[PDB]
Amino acid sequence: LHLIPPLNFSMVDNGIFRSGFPDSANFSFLQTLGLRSIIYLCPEPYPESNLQFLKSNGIRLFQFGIEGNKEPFVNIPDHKIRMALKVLLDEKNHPVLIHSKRGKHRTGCLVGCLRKLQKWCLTSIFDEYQRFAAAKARVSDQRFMEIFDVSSFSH
Ligand SMILES: O=[P-]([O-])[O-]
Repeated sequence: LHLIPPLNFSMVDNGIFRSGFPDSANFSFLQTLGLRSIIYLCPEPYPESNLQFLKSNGIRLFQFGIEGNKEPFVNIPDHKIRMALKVLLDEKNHPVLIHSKRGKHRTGCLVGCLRKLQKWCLTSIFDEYQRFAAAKARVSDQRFMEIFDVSSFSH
């Protein structure tokens, strides 16, 4: 028993995964997914370890750096989530891993906005968000999803 999925790893949909920050102990597991892309939601530069992994596996890195904030001073930037959604919705980029640091807040908001585009009721989106965020669930993340306007992605 030798494969180690990254922190808070899950399959979201066909070709879409979510996690926290992968380390070298997770690389043999991530190889089994045949990733084409990573959507990385933190502003910090990617470590050399991770860069060598992407190069060796032909994985494209999309970075939309969202600053970590604490409640009640959270300000999730709409523009970054929408740039990440544009990448996520293009099947040419699949399989894709979405990750942040913990895979709960930034990752949770992006997945919740995908669920809204997939026409899930808000209570079902919030339930999935809360399952990953657990004791760190933020009302501000769920409020962001509540008011997210799908109009410009509806097509
Ligand atoms: O690192 P994250 O849970 O936004």
